[PDB]
Amino acid sequence: IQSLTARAPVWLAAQDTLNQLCEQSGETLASSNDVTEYMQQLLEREREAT
Amino acid sequence: LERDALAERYATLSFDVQKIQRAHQAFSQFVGKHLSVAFDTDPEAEIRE
Repeated sequence: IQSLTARAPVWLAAQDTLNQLCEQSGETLASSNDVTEYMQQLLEREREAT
Repeated sequence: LERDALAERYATLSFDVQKIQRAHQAFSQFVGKHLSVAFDTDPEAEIRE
């Protein structure tokens, strides 16, 4: 419980900003690997834009 | 003869562009597959302990 408690708000915070970040992007992020995929997509889009 | 050197320099520049592009693409792919555990702790030492 202590461990979970120590990790309780952090997880929630992790979700919270994530949601905002998930909302900041048109695509909704659902998985860590999906997050990495979106990130590398963003890198490629940035490279093409530059 | 003059344009020979121009072509050589252009070839070097084109190869450099290609190398940079290849490195960028490798890094992009890497991060796509790699960020999840990048710079994370070594399990081996922990398991030995």
